[PDB]
Amino acid sequence: IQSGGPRAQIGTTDLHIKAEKLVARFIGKEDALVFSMGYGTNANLFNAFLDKKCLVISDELNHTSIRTGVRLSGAAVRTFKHGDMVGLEKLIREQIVLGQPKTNRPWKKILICAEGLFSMEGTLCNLPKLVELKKKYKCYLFIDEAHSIGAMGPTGRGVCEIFGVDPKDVDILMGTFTKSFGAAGGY
Amino acid sequence: IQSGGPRAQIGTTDLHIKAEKLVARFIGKEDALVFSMGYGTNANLFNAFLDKKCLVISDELNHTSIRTGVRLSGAAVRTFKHGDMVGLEKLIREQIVLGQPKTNRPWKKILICAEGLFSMEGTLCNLPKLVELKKKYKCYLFIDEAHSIGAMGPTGRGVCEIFGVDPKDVDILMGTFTKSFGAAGGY
Amino acid sequence: DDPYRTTVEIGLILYGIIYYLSKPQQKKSLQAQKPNLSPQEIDALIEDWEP
Repeated sequence: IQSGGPRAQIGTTDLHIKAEKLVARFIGKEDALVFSMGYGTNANLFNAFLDKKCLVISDELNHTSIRTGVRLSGAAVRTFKHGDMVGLEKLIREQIVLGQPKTNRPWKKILICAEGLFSMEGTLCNLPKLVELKKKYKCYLFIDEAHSIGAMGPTGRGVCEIFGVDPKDVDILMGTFTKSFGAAGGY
Repeated sequence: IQSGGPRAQIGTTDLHIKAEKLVARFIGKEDALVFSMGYGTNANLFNAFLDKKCLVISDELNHTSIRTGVRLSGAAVRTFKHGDMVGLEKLIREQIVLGQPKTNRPWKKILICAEGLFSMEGTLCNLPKLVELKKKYKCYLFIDEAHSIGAMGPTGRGVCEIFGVDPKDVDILMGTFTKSFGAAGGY
Repeated sequence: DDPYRTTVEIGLILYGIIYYLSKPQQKKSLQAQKPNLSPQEIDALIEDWEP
């Protein structure tokens, strides 16, 4: 039951590599990573590649872990109303036009954070419109799906299966094993 | 007495290259070019490397040929008072901060145009201060010296000789042969 | 009435004084255009610019 320590020095076994490969094949991506906790995963994911000069556009009903991760990252935050896509497009256009605050220089990058299925409302997000907008305006997409990775879909692949969207359009896919698979952790 | 045509298909002789090398050695640069007229030289020089997104900072008492060349180029123009360097530094700082009009994006480049000796006033320009400013703020320098290339200096080299400034600091040096050498043309 | 003529002069003098007390302003203003800046911040913009 004991583990050696941090994975960078000791604590990696063949079971870990097997699990990562199996998850990557199951989801349909090319490579993946496995973590022991989901809240920590979200709270520590964002600061690795985001900076003060970037912009994050997110919904108003996201989980607390995403909010904590964005707070730790230090980037600018803009929010849009739940279920409004005209407002989202207007916000994206405006933010591209204006630029950075007080200097009006262009942003280095823009990231869109959304959630697959919302537990408090039980509603789905419109993924094809987000894919179309990110293709048109050259933006990146991040999808949070912990309630829909195993319980929804014709075969249980996730939100990308019911809509028929190719998995290669979305940049980062994340989920947790707690809800449906009976074990704790995330990927 | 007859020539062939434009100096790209026929009309170049060994005398042309000899004059090229002689002028280049006399001035102190590495290479040069010789033209048949000076007004045309100034009126056609600027549009080759300047564009709508660049900025030109020039004195208020420049010759007409420079004004025509800058008008044909299409870049933005800012002017400073004669003999004031505090105003010049303030203008450079403000223009660097503000950026392009109506978009506030940074300029692609900045160029400084001045004259070696002014015929209407008979006064010299303070070259060392210009060199210091261009080194500190990363700007480019253009010097027009047709009245001072052969008549001034301990040996007649120009304005760069009386001040002791190395010729490599200035970017582009121009002059005409009409005033002192008894023949028409420019370089 | 006579006080009306004096009131005209008073109204002219008041406007003259008001215009005299005002400060110059131009459309092509200085750095104070945005301004939302401080001396420490401006140096960062100057150093960040690359040609």
